[PDB]
Amino acid sequence: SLTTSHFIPFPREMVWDWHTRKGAVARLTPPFIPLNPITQAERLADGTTIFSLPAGLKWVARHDLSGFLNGSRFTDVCLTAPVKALANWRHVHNFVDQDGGTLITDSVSTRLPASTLTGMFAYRQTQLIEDLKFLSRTSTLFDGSPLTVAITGSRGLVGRALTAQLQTGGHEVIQLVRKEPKPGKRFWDPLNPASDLLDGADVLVHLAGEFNDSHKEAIRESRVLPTKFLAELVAESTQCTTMISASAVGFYGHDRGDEILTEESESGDDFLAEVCRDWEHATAPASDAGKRVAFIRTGVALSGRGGMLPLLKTLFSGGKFGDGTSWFSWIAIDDLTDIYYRAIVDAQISGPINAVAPNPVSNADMTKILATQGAEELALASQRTAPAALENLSHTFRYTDIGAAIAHELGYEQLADFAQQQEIEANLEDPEEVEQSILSSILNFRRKRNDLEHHH
Repeated sequence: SLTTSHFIPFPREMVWDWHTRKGAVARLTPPFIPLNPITQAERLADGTTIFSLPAGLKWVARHDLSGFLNGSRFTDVCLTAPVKALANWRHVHNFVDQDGGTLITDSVSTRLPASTLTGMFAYRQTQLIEDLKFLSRTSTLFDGSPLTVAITGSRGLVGRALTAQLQTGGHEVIQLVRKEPKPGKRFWDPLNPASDLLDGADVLVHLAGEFNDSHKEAIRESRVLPTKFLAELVAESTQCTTMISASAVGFYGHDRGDEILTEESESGDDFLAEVCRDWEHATAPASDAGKRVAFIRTGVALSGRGGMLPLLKTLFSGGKFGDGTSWFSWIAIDDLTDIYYRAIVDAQISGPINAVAPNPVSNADMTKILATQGAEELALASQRTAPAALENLSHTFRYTDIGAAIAHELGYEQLADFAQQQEIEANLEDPEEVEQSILSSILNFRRKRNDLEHHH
């Protein structure tokens, strides 16, 4: 079906290690395919992983012992066919040393045409490399010892991605959940949190939550009071050093025209701004007790699997809103979790942080780009936000341009092997055949690299 290789500029021991951790499967699952891992296979050698599919269906993936070599290879297999496309699936993941880094070869046996798998693999490759680079940059910011991080909203869009990232980084997550707690998780009653809710945690990340003054009480009860009660627990804890609390660019108001909004800019003048001021001020007990507090004023998070992006993408099955001059304050979901992750470990981060890409765009421009349930009214907001505080810290963003963020999230990226990509833009394999395909793919990579070396 498809064999293709990509180089990762990190030691094979580190790269392999990353794949063995909780969260790794979630990180590499493409957001633009309605598949989501609901369980964690203990080990790469054997053991099964359950994926949710649409319409209550499920995919049961299994690691194949016969396709395992410690530190070099693991293999995913499916024996049952929830859908024809996802059946008779055999995915070999091969890792070799390559100039001090790692050369990964993926070989999937399946009747799906290679053209069907290009997007999936481009995502797996970019996501892996960006994740490892992020961890590497971040290692410069702290001692690198694992932390324990309590998280609310750990099941939501951002929380689930952040949780998986922390776990692949070797940190421990204590999920504070509002219902159906699993072992090792803790029940969180927002209006009456347990005295011992934060025990064992070094950091609290408060993400829980999803504009007329008619909503005031409802918001006070869901956002403001729970935030305060958590802040008090942070205050009371000797081990909890830090509260990273979700906020929103809505702090600046829904509409500031062409004014460039920085963490220095005043709060807005509408009810949205008031809600956000109160939401942030509810953390006061934590900072009063001398703990580190930051407010992650988030733009609109762009994700292939939820939130506004898929809704927008659909509204082109619409058109520019009014002037088209409304400023769309956006951030790629991976950049948002990077910012949370950094805030957790980097003591330089405190106070308000604009978690937005460096480049906000006009409604008119967003409209063009999307061609080349609340979504329809996004253009009613206009927030020309700048991530000034992050830029001042020399933060690296994965996606500075919205076109590049969208390509990543909706699956329009190219295979690392550009030539192969180009060729595909023009049958199952048995084990013996698979070995040959893999060896050949490795040889191809090396022949090209050697040629490149000679050309300088």
